Parts: sequence; structure tokens; C-alpha cells
Amino acid sequence: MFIGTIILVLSFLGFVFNRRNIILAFICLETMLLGINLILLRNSVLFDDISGSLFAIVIIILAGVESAIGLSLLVSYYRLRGVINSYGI
Amino acid sequence: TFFHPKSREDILNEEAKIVQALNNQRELTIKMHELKREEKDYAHSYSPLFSDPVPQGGSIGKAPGSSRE
Amino acid sequence: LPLVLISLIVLTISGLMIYSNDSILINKLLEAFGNDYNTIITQDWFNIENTTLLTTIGNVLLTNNAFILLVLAIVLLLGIIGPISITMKHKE
Amino acid sequence: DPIPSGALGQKVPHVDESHQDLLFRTSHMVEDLETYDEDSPINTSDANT
Amino acid sequence: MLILAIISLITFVSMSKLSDNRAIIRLINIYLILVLVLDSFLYLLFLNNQTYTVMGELLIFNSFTFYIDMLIYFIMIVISSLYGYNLYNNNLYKTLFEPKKELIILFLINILGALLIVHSNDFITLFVAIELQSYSIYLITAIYNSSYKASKASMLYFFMGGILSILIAYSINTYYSVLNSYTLHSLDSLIINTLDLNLILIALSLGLLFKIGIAPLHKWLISIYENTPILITIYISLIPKISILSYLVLSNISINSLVISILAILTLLVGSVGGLLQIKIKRLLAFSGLTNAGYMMLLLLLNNNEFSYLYYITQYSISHLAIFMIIIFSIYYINYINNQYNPIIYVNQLKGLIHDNAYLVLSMAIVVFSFIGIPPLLGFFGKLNILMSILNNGYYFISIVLIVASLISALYYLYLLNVSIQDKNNILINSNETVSSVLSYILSSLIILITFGFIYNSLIIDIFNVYFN
Amino acid sequence: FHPYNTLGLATQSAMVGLGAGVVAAAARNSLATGPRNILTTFSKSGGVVTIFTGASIAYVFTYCSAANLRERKDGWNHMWAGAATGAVLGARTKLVPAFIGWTVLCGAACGLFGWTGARFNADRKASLEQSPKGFVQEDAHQTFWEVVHRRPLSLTVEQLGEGRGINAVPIATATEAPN
Amino acid sequence: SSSTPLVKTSVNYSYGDYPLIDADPHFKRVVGYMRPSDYGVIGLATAALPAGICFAEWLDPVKGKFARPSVKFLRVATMLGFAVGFGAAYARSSLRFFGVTENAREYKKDEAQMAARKAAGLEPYGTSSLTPELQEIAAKNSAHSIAGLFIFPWFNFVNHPYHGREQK
Amino acid sequence: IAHHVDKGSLYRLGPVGINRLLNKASYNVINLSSNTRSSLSMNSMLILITIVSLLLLVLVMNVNFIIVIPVLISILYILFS
Amino acid sequence: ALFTSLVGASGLGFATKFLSNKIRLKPAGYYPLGYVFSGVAWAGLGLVLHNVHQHSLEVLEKKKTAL
Ligand SMILES: CCCCCCCCCCCCCCCCCC(=O)OC[C@H](COP(=O)(O)OCCN)OC(=O)CCCCCCCCCCCCCCCCC
Ligand SMILES: CCCCCCCCCCCCCCCCCC(=O)OC[C@H](COP(=O)(O)OCCN)OC(=O)CCCCCCCCCCCCCCCCC
Ligand SMILES: CCCCCCCCCCCCCCCCCC(=O)OC[C@H](COP(=O)(O)OCCN)OC(=O)CCCCCCCCCCCCCCCCC
Ligand SMILES: CCCCCCCCCCCC(=O)OC[C@H](COP(=O)(O)OCC[N+](C)(C)C)OC(=O)CCCCCCCCCCC
Ligand SMILES: CCCCCCCCCCCCO[C@H]1O[C@H](CO)[C@@H](O[C@H]2O[C@@H](CO)[C@H](O)[C@H](O)[C@@H]2O)[C@H](O)[C@H]1O
Repeated sequence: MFIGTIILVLSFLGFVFNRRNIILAFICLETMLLGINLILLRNSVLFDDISGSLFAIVIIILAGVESAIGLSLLVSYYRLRGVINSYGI
Repeated sequence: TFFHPKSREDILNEEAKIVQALNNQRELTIKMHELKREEKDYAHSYSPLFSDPVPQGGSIGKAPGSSRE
Repeated sequence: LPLVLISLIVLTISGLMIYSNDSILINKLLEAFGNDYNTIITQDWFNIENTTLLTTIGNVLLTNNAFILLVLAIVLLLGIIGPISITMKHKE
Repeated sequence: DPIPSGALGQKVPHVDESHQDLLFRTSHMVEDLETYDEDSPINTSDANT
Repeated sequence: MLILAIISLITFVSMSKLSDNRAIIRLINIYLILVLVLDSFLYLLFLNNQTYTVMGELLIFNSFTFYIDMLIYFIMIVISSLYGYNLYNNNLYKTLFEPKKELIILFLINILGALLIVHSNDFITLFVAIELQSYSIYLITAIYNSSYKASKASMLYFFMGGILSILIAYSINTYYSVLNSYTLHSLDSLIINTLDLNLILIALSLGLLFKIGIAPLHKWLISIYENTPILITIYISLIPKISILSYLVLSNISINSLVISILAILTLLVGSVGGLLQIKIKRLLAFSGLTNAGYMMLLLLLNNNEFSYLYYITQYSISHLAIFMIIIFSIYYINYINNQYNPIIYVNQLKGLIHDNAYLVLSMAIVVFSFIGIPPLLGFFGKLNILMSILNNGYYFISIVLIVASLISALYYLYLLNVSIQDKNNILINSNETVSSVLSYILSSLIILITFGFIYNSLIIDIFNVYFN
Repeated sequence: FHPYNTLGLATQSAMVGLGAGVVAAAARNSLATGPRNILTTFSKSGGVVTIFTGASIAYVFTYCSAANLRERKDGWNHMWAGAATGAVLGARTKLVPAFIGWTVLCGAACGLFGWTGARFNADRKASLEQSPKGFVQEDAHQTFWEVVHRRPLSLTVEQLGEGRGINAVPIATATEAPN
Repeated sequence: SSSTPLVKTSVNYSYGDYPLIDADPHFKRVVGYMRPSDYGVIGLATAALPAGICFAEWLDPVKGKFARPSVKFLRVATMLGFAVGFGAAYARSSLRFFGVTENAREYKKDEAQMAARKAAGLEPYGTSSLTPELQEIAAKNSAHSIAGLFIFPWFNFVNHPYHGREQK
Repeated sequence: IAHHVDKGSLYRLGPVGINRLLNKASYNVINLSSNTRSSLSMNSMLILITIVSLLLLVLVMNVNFIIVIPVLISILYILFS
Repeated sequence: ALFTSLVGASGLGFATKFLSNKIRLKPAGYYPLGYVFSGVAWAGLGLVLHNVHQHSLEVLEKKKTAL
């Protein structure tokens, strides 16, 4: 409950206050999902329940597919522009 | 002579019939506003077939002593 | 820095107060900071099999929640089919 | 007579091929009243060729 | 039926060249029509609001969801005819509006994600379906990768939609941490009063609502609808809003929220005010979609909101298609083409359209006055029902803000009509090319419904008083 | 009614308005264009701090004061508070007429906001849905939302007043012949 | 192997104005009880889809000139049209079972089928390969799934005992 | 009368004044997402501001509601001035 | 009534065909058979709503009868 909230908050703040590049944005998204899964698995242990672990495995699947789609979209941007500059999207 | 109006009586009856039907629609409207926002049954709301809300859980380590009422 | 600090404090205290059901605000956080007491672990004898978490996940995911599995298949179809459409130019 | 006006009576720019030039890039008008295309066939003529 | 469509199309499209894409779109168009005709009798199951739970307790099927399903299909048989029937058989209109190979698959997958949301009964199905609807619509924005603006658009929409999926999952995991449940049926008057879940559920509503452009995070979605191609803008702008608003209406989460009241007020003000200086069409119509999202947000606070929502979402969708269709037809009669993807950008390019095609402007006026809420057009009977519900439940300041927002929005809605009925030199006198038959008949049918569908209002009320009561 | 505490609420309101000024200052320093730093927050900010503090002070001070002077709780108080707030905000533009206009129109809007109940929410029990409605049954007092076929005459004479055609007894029966 | 319910259900719930037969009918009974109206609707959709694209090509051809669509699209057209027709007929029969439409002939056929099975000693609705808990899970997954026919197809194949009739 | 009222204050409380009022308010609404240099960090900062503002606004209006009102008047000024 | 409904729904259908012809900048009498097709199609739609409403009125009447 602590570690997950902390990674989530710090990664949201590093997503919001990133004036540098974009890979930090991808990373902060993945870390936010990680912290969520840790919150949920801690609660699932304390309750001795399974719905939490089910939603966790589902998050892992969905996050991996998220990164796949995001890194195809980036490749499209790069196709057209040739450089992913610090302040472009 | 060419003045051939409908009588007073037939006019009053027709207006009364109209007002009666309008009052009928009024009562139907109130009655439906009441029929909605009235509590229903679980079967009409969630599940006609498995109408027992009570959740039976897993079975792989069913512990006698875990049922309760 | 000022916005980073304000956002840090508020988001942390809210993310901690949120998990509790007390009505007074300050007590919602002082409940989160109550990690003081140990949890007893008793041993029973009702579990008969060698079911672990992965077996349970398979059982519920493939019986009770089959629909989500048969939708994740389509999420993965998107993971295949979108990146192709984006990267691969079907000029022919 | 015709000078293009807006929903509020404000002045509006008449868009042509005139201001897709390289002179009107690198300005900081908002996304609403910018008028630079970036995808016109005047700028994207030599495009990944 | 969607699934067998999506499954069959994958094989049938991989087996098929780039030259069959229009015919394949036409096929799935007719197939969806046959579904909507032949399987529509299933509305009988929902007599007396008999509600069904399916796949355990993951899905829920009632008259609300079924009507939304028919509407999404009616939208998806009109949005497909726009890709599968060429307007004019000219080289320009071949280059301007040509479908890609994978587009139709992504449309149907987005239909599926839309329907899994409204039909959801558990948060797990919601999270899986909103990710499906979200990922499919990242790709739809990005499929036209030969444009710079669309590339920028998909990237921003990915990041700012990912952030909101994080917010949604954080809210769900909090609800589960509190209550050990993923199902909202496990709430009731006792549990609402007894537990402090207000924060935990508004965070759900906001994480869903900021994905549809609710203020003050409207700008990013407006930049997207402007920067993307027009025939994609007409889909992305509508279907995601229907799905998420319908899920939030069906689940009576935010009965009397103060935060929602504030934000909905801000949407009506922003979407009415900020759209006045706009010279571009798509930003104008996006701010219009925002203020209508404000009006429809105002019935998340009611607990009896089905009729008002269903009537407004239907006329909104119809007017939204019809106006974008008028803008598409008018490309023939303008003088300057701005792009291969957005041939028409500025409102001042529709000048003199009355002197070219007048009945296109008649349709534009009917549709505009429908947006404004002029009777006897359907928009009146839709905004009337909203006013009845909010005044019946105790929102008065918001009704005044609603009236004020309608007046302010008349101005950016009438900008189109004013420039259209203006005069122009170099008029059209003859043209041997002719627009397609189907797209004309579709536009006409939407116009005739916006105009004359007030005739059936009692009949709709009777059917509603049976199947929804 | 129960009186208001003017200074207690005003001090809370001022600290709140100062805090909101700090938040908006930092948010502007982050969202702004040109080279900035941690110094610019309170230098280059367009009076967000004094805006928020003066408004919250003037609004709450005037509402509690006029609630205590009028000795009531109603919408006229919120009108006076919006009138003060419009003065403060319009003093920034250094013109008399815009100051008067900002005052009157901010006052009318807050005064309407107090008329409708001084809330963006709803009461949810004073509303028509959750309250008695329709025709009252048998001679019972007519509430707000209730409808009546025939009203008492004493209640009419009190709510309206006598004269201008409206009287305690009808005119014919009053002038009937005692025969 | 016991085929005895684990969880209570409703007895003779009325989904419509007419009586009930089954609430989760097996695919076999739904296909064997089909009226000719259902097979005609199958062939109606089977012919109406390819005819629909021919009608459309007549209205707005794909090029400048009318040409009849290629047999490739016609074949795929016929397959999907049979699928639409079967889904409609599987629904029309299922609703005759639920009690939403006229179900006289289906009532009598089930009363005859069931009495014959009781005479032969067979379990009504049959015997299964599964444990009863999976039977209940199957009925919970598969009951009233035809309401989702616009989205997905789902079908009962398990021979569970949780049909919505009295114990006998 | 004809000038100072019929064509003066009564156009100011109407077409002329509402036009000027909306000219500014629209030009301040849209000049909010100021820099197009990077649309991402800006909308991201807008998320953080809104979340923080709602958490703090709800905090204030739990304890007292007649104090948050001027906070909202001033916010509307900041957004529309 | 049924017949009044069908003529009206056909009247909307002629308006769709006419408005479609005009949007194409054709004469109103371009392809007359389209008037007949639009008539029967919308007539079927009005007929469907006619039967839906009839079934619903019967249902509420049946509710009163079983009372
Ligand atoms: C997603 C990206 C990943 C990052 C995630 C970051 C963590 C997320 C934090 C939580 C989720 C975000 C919530 C978004 C804001 C909206 C919250 C909300 O609207 O809930 C309001 C709700 C009451 O509203 P309502 O139900 O509508 O009306 C009835 C009122 N009785 O319920 C409430 O009443 C709210 C409860 C009031 C207490 C709020 C807690 C504030 C405490 C902060 C104190 C800070 C200390 C002072 C200042 C420090 C600076 C020096
Ligand atoms: C730290 C110590 C804490 C102490 C405890 C008490 C703290 C209370 C704090 C209260 C909240 C203060 C938040 C202040 C608002 C955020 C500041 C801001 O600048 O908002 C606007 C923001 C940036 O705009 P800016 O860079 O200044 O450029 C202006 C040019 N237009 O751009 C944005 O888009 C963000 C907008 C955020 C809006 C939040 C939601 C407000 C809801 C509007 C209310 C409308 C209701 C009234 C309607 C009446 C109808 C007539
Ligand atoms: C809980 C309480 C909440 C209740 C709401 C309280 C209301 C608070 C309102 C404050 C929020 C900020 C909005 C203020 C308006 C924004 C623009 C402005 O500041 O007004 C000035 C404008 C300037 O006119 P001018 O002097 O000619 O131009 C030079 C300006 N530097 O002025 C003019 O154009 C001339 C004004 C003439 C008077 C016109 C009166 C019209 C009244 C009907 C308004 C209806 C439209 C409402 C618009 C809403 C916009 C937010
Ligand atoms: C449904 C397709 C929508 C696609 C868009 C086309 C509009 C069709 C509206 C018919 C709705 C209905 O007839 O139904 C009435 C519904 C509930 O009835 P139901 O349970 O859904 O049964 C319907 C069974 N059908 C599908 C076989 C017929 O009441 C409502 O709240 C709907 C409010 C909609 C207002 C829009 C009016 C538009 C004018 C229509 C002139 C023909
Ligand atoms: C411009 C026209 C449209 C503008 C929109 C507003 C129209 C709607 C009317 C607002 C009605 C407000 O009415 C609200 O206050 C009245 C008192 O006056 C209250 O009425 C109640 O007041 C109490 C006294 O406090 C008395 O017992 C009274 O008999 C009644 O029960 C209700 O709690 C509520 O109905």
C-alpha cells in the first residue's frame, strides 16, 4: 500500500514535469501500472482473495499490449519525421 | 338562416370528452411515474433463474463451519 | 518545485486517506499510519489438494471468467494487427 | 465589399496559398488561429522521397 | 455477430488486395443491416424491464443497453457507407477518401469495446473493454500515417488516455481495497450512507469523463478532432462518448455530486464561450460536442434519467452525422483544397453554398436549428426532457446556466448558416458529375427524421412506458 | 436564526484564499512560456494572490456581516458579497465605470445564486421528486408543490391584502337584501 | 454423476405471457424444434446478403460502370448470410422456449420427450461428463446469452439440470 | 434618452456589451493552452492542477461551503478574464 | 390507424427521395421508381412501429385484466 502509492505518485510527477524526452513518459506509465499491481496484490493477500490477482494478471497483459501499440505509434512518428526531438510528441 | 351552429349541448359534451381523456392521460402519467421508482424484485432486476442472491464460494477446500446465516 | 511539492504532499495524503471509511478527515490518515499490530496466522486442515495461486487463476479465469479471456484474445489480436497496419505499408 | 467576418463580428484571415510559406512558420499563435498546415501539398511536396 | 464479422474479415481481408477494400466495407455494411433487421425482435425479452445477467455476473442486458446497441450499429452502417460508396467517381475524390486495409477491422473492434462497456456489470469487464476501445482508437487516429498531424494526435491521445486508464484502475483497486468486491450491485442505500466512498467513485467518473473531453481537459481532444481526418473525426468524436456516458448513466454512481455539478457547469460555459472565435469547422463542432457532453453530464445526478438520455443521445448522434455529412458534400463546390485529408478547414470556405446547392443548406439549417433547440425539430424535445428532469430533482442554477449556454452556442452554430446564405461571385451553373445515390439518401433520411420525428413522440412514450417501466 | 462569526470565518477564508493564490502562482510558473525560475512565482504572477485573497475576504466578510445586520439567512446577503467581490476585481482595471459594472453584475449573479439556494447541488428533499405533490386530499394545508381545486378565502385575503377588488366576502352576498 | 442441483433457482418464471419450457435449452433441442419459418428465414438472409451487394452495385457501382460482383464476394456473402440466418433462427426458437412467443407445439413436444425419457429411466435434460460445480458454472455462463447475440454468440452444450422447471 | 439609453446602456446590457464580454472571455479561454511547442507537458500539468484543485476544493467545502464560492468566482476570472 | 400511418410513412419516404434528388441537383422526377421503393421501405418502418405499439397497448391492457 505504501510502495505502490509512492511509485505511482513519483511516476505521475515525472510524467507531468518531464521537459526532456518521451521514453520517460513510457517508463512512468509502466511504473504506474506496476505500483497499481502491488497495491492490489497486497490487498488480495490480506483478504485472501483471488479477484485481485486476476485483475493483476489482466493488467500485465494489457500493459504489454499497451507498450506494443505505443511503440508502433512512435515508429510511425519517426517514419515521417526522422528525429524525435526533446519537446515533440 | 344560413347560421347552422352545433348546439350548446353537443359542444359541452365534446369538450367534456376531451377533458376526460386528458385527465385519463394525467392519471396514467402519474401512475407510471410511481410504478417506476418503486422497488422491484431481485429476479426482475438481476437474475430470473438464479434468484438466490446468496453467494456460494469455492469448493476446493470447503471448510465445514464457513456457511452462515 | 512549488507545484512539485504541493502535488506530492496532496497526492500522497489523499492516496492514503482514500483507503479508509472513517468520516473525520485527519483520522482517515492516522488510520493509515496505524501499521502497529501483528497478524496471527493459524493452521487449519481443510485444504486437501495442492492448489496454488496459478492453479486457482486458471480455474477461475477459464471457468468463472471465461469471457474476459475470450476478450483478451482480441486485445492481443489488436496487438498483432495494429502495429502491422501502422508499420507495414501495403502498397501491394 | 467581401471581407471575411466571424461569429462574433471579429476579423478573420482569408486563407490562400499565400501564407503556407516558410515566412509564416516559427510563430506562436494558438492552435486555433495559426493557419500553417504542415500537411499541405506545398510543404509536403518533397516528402520522404 | 460482431465477432464473426471481425473473425471473418481478418481472413477475408488478408486474402484480398488493396483494390477490394471498398467492396469489403460494403459487405459488412449490408451484413450489419441484416443483423439489425433480423435479430431486432429480441427487445421482447426486456418486457417490464426484465434484466438479465450473463457470463456469470459480468454482463447485464436491459432495454437501455439494447437500444444503445442498435444505435451503435445504425451509426456503424452510416459511417461505413461513407468509406464504401464513393461520392464522385473523380480522381480527386479517389485520392481524398480512400479506405485503408485495416481500418474496418479497427472500427468493429471499437464497436465491440463500446458494447462491452455499456453491457458491463463488473469493473473487470469495464477495464478490459475500455482498454479495447482505447487501443483501437489510438490506432484509428494513427492509421493515416502519411500525415504529420495525425501522428502527433495519436501520440498525445495515447499518453493522455493512458494516464486516465491509470486513474480508473487506481479507483477500482481502492474500491476493492475497501469492500472486497468488483461489482456495483454490491452497493445499496445502506452501504452508500454507511461508507465514505464519495471520493472513490467520483475518481471513477472523472477518469472516465476526462476521456470524452470534459472540462478543463478539453483542449487535447479538440486538438485531436481538428488534426485528424474528417471521416475519422466523425467516428472518434461520437462512439467513445456514447459508451462511457451510457455506462455512467446506467450505473447510478454520482447521485448528487458537487464536483460533477461544478465541472458540468464549466463545460457548458467553456464549450459555449471558447467556440465563438473559432474559424475552423472541426474545432467548432468539437466545442459543440463538449457543451452537449455538458448537458448529458447533468443527468448523471438524477437516478431517473433514461428517457432524457436516450432521446438526446439519439438526436445528437443523428445531427452530428448529418452536419459532418453536409460538410463532406460541400467539398465539391468550394474553390481551394487545403489537404488530402482535410479538404475543408475554414468556415469561410462554405461561403455562397446556397447559390451552388440550396437544398444542402436547407439541410444545414434544419440540423443547426436542431442543435440550438428550435422546435418542432427533435432538439427541442430533447433539451426539454433534460429541463424537466433537473427541475424535477432540484437543480435551478444549472437550468439557468443551461439556458444561457444554449443561447451562447447559437452564435457559433449560426456562423455556418450565416456564411452559407451569403452571396458569392462565380456561382455554379452546371456540372455533369453527380454525387452518389446512397449517401444522398442517407443524408436525406437523417434530415427527415430530425424534422418529422416529433410526430412519433407519443408512440415512443408508450413503448417506453412498457419496456422501461 | 443563529448569528455568524465574522472574523473567524474571515481569517479562515483569507488563509484559504492565500493558499489558492500560491497554487495558482506555481501552476502559472510551470505552464508559462519564457525562462523562469522559483523567483518569478510571486513577481511575474498577474495578481493571482491578491485576487484570491481580496475576493475571499470581501465575500465572506460581507455575507456574514449583512447576514448579521439584516439578521437573516437569504439571498440578499450573497448579492452584497458578490457586489463587494465585483468591486475588488474591478478595482484592478483602474476605471470607474468598469468598477461599477463589475460590482453590479457580479452582485446580481451571486444574488441569483443565493436566490436558488446558494448551492450548485440540490437539496434532494425539498425537490419535487421526493416531496408531496398532486392534489391534496381533504382540506389540509396546501404545501408548495401541492395542487388544490378550491382555495380558502381567508388565506387569500392575508397573502394578498384587501382592496383592489379583493375582499373578505363576495360582493353580491355582501349586498344581498336581508329577505 | 449425481445430477442434483447445488443452487436454488426459480421454478416457473414467466419471461412472457405464455408458459415456459426451458430457460437454458440445449443446442440440440433448439435445432430440432425449429419450425419451417426458421429455415425460411435462414434462406432469406442467405439470399438477401449477396443480393444486397448486387442491389448496391446497381445503385452506386464501385467504378464508373455496373459490373456484377465477383464470385469471391458472393461466396463470402452466402456464408455470412447463413450465419446471420442461423443466429436469427436459434433466437426465434429459444424465445419459444422462454415463453416470449407462441409455444404450443413446443410445449407438447417437450411433454412427450420428457415423459418418454422418464419411462426409459434417463435423467431429464441428460447426463454429463462434468462435476456438478462446473455444471452450475456452465449454466451461469450460458443462461440467457442469446440476449447478447448482437455482440457474441454463446451456446449451451453441457446437459446441466438447472433448467427453470419444477423438479418433475 | 435616444442616445444614452436606447442606444447606450441598453445596448451595453445587451448586444454590444455581451459581444465585448465574449470577445475577451473567448480570447482568454483559448489563450490558456499557450505554448504549442509541446502539447504533452502542458496538458499533463493541466491534469495535475485539476486533480489538486478538486482535492483541495472538496476539502474546503467539507468544512465550510460559503468560503469556496469566492475561490470559484476568482477561478472563473482567471479562466475568462 | 394503420392506413393513415402507412400513407404518412410513405410521405416521408417521398420526401427523402425528393430531397435526395435535389441534393444531387437533378430534377425531382429523375428516377420515379425510387419514389416507390422509398415508399414501401418507410411504409414497412411505420408498420413495424404500428405493431410494436399495438403489442404494448395489449400488454398494459392485459395488466389491467389480470388485476
Ligand atoms: C491517475 C494518475 C496517477 C496519480 C494518482 C494520484 C493519486 C490520486 C488521488 C485520488 C484520486 C483523484 C481524485 C480526483 C479529484 C476528485 C475527487 C472528488 O471529486 O471527490 C469528492 C468527494 C465529495 O464530492 P461529492 O460526492 O460530489 O459531494 C458530496 C460531498 N459531501 O469526496 C470527498 O469529499 C473528498 C474528501 C475530502 C478530503 C480530500 C483530501 C485532501 C487532503 C489534502 C490535504 C493537503 C494538506 C494541506 C495543503 C498541503 C500543501 C502545503
Ligand atoms: C497549498 C496550500 C493549500 C491550502 C488549503 C486550501 C487550498 C484551496 C485551493 C483552492 C484551489 C485553487 C486552485 C486554483 C486554480 C488553478 C490555477 C489556474 O491557473 O487555473 C487555470 C490554469 C492555468 O491558467 P494560466 O496559466 O494562469 O493562464 C491564464 C490565461 N487564461 O489552467 C487550467 O486549465 C486549470 C484549471 C483548474 C480548474 C479546477 C476546477 C475549477 C472549477 C470551476 C468552477 C466553476 C463553478 C462556478 C460557475 C458559475 C457560473 C456562472
Ligand atoms: C457562486 C457564485 C458564482 C456566480 C457567478 C459570478 C460571476 C463572476 C463572473 C466572473 C468570472 C470571469 C468572467 C468575467 C468576464 C470576462 C471578461 C471581462 O473581464 O469583462 C470585461 C469586458 C471588457 O470590456 P472592454 O472594457 O470594452 O474591453 C477591454 C477589457 N480589457 O466587459 C465588457 O465587455 C462590457 C460589459 C458590459 C456588461 C454586459 C453585461 C452582460 C450580462 C449578461 C452576461 C451573460 C453572459 C455570461 C458570460 C459568462 C462568461 C463566464
Ligand atoms: C432503435 C434504433 C435507433 C436507431 C436510430 C433511429 C431511431 C429509431 C427510434 C425508434 C425507437 C423505438 O422504436 O423504441 C422506443 C424506445 C424503447 O423501445 P425499445 O425497447 O427499444 O423497442 C424498440 C423495438 N424496435 C427496435 C424493433 C423498434 O424508446 C426510446 O426511448 C427511444 C427514444 C428515441 C427518440 C428518437 C426518435 C426518432 C424518430 C424515429 C422515427 C421513425
Ligand atoms: C423563471 C422561472 C423558472 C426558474 C426556475 C425555478 C422554478 C422552480 C421553483 C423553485 C421552488 C423552490 O421551493 C423550495 O422552497 C420552498 C419554500 O418557498 C419550500 O417549500 C417548503 O417550505 C417550507 C418552509 O421552509 C414550508 O413548510 C412550505 O410549506 C414548504 O413545505 C420547498 O422546500 C422548495 O420547494
